Amino acid sequence: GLPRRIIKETQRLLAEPVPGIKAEPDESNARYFHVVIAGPQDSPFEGGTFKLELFLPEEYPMAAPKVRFMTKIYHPNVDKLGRICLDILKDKWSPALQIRTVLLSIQALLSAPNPDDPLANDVAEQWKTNEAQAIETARAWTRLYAMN
Amino acid sequence: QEHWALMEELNRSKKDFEAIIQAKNKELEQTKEEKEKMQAQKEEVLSHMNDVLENELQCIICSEYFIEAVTLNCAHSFCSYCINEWMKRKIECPICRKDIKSKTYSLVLDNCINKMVNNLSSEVKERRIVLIRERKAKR
Amino acid sequence: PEFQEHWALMEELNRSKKDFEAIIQAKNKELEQTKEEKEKMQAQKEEVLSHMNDVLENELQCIICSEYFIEAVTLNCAHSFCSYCINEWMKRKIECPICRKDIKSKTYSLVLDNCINKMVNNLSSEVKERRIVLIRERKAKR
Amino acid sequence: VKVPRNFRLLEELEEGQKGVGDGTVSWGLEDDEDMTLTRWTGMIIGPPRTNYENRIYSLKVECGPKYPEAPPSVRFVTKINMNGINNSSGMVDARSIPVLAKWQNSYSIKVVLQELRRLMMSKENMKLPQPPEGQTYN
Ligand SMILES: [Zn+2]
Ligand SMILES: [Zn+2]
Ligand SMILES: [Zn+2]
Ligand SMILES: [Zn+2]
Repeated sequence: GLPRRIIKETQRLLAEPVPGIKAEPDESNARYFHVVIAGPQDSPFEGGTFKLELFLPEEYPMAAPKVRFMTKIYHPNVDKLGRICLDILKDKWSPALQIRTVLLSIQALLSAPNPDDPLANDVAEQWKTNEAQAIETARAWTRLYAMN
Repeated sequence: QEHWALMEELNRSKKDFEAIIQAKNKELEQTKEEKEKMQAQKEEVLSHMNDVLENELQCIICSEYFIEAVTLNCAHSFCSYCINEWMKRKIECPICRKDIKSKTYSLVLDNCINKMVNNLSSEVKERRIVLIRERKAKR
Repeated sequence: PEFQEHWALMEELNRSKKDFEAIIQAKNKELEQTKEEKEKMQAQKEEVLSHMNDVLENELQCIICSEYFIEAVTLNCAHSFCSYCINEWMKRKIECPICRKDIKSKTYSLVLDNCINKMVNNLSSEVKERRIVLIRERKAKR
Repeated sequence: VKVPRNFRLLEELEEGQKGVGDGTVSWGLEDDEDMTLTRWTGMIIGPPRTNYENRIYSLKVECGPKYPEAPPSVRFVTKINMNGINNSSGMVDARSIPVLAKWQNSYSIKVVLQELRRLMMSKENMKLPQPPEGQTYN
């Protein structure tokens, strides 16, 4: 079956759940996880719940986990298809990081957006020039898409 | 009168036998206590063995006890297989991200792991043998 | 009549004595079995002890100073030594003490140091304090 | 190790944008905000020396919940006379197109489009008289 590490992390997720984050294994794919992240406190996403999916590739942990939002969200570092701009998912990935580090980092990205990112949306531009409006729109989208 | 004397002697012998039996029972109880103590002692060395096992010798990449342990210039260690795979993508320590300048096999780590694992269950010993074979096939 | 009565009583006493003897024999057999079990337990215990005293003494002890490695360094030839010990050696010779291959590299080993600290932590406070003294003594040297 | 539907489709999205081969087939998301990655636009350049030549065919490719374990649904938007394609609706009959009838989870939108283009070169298709260029089904 799975490498010991994947077994280790998978059962650590069930036994020791990350605060504000649910992560359940898929019913058919032992490397596939359905994640729900609670909107971080004092964020415009607070009160919302956001679906994410996580996949552990063959070459994991040499290769980074794959993660994507499945809930529409207004955020400079999440695009229209839910793809996440996070450097530890590409550039700064190392086998010591683990799954829950990624998940907490994603949560932290919600808590503190990075509009100044080079490969940022277009939402970023609104976030840079009119941060107040962007934050209200983030809250608007949370109401619209992340409350059910 | 002679019969009475014989009966008295028999009674005395019976009493002596009873005393001997009691002494034997006490000895048996002491032996049982010693056995229990030995069992407790046997239980502890296994904990002292599972100490290095889980906590010190595991490769951070694969979470297995190191298989052909190698130590980098930055003083961190990994399985030879794991670091060799990592270095196909990044020439930096997975732990501290320092540039890798040297990779050195460690006989002491390997011998310590091999010697300790040899005392654990068949299941644990066999998994290691399988992993070595699998990694070998990979090579 | 008290004659045959006395004789009957004597016979009963003899039977009781025989029963007691049989019980004693059974107890002795049980004791022997217990002793055998204890011996087996001791044998089972022994292997771990031997493994520990060729763990700690043969893999963990520096060949130069006969102490558990202090600041373990591993050479290109895969042998390890205390940092202090191998540096003093290298002022005089550039061949591994153990295999005599020319020394080409040294690296410290966090895993070996951490493993040793954990192992030594389970030893007597004499052994633990001796190690503390050497660490500081070879630090003063540094 | 099976790659989940959504991550496989992300792969196909990236491949579509990078393009493959000679660009005679292409594919992309129909709706660039469709996080379900379900509805795709397919494009086939009609192959030379057939009655399909010099025509661009647009298709709709639907990747359902069980994709790629299960084949996608395919229909031509551009009108085409071709065996296996319903003449009035453009719907591709899976049973009549080998890549769909004998679907494997190693296949992809790319493979489906390349197969349809290959089948356009078949003896029984290449000579079929075609409807006027530019017509589409409803
Ligand atoms: Zn490893
Ligand atoms: Zn390092
Ligand atoms: Zn030494
Ligand atoms: Zn040597």
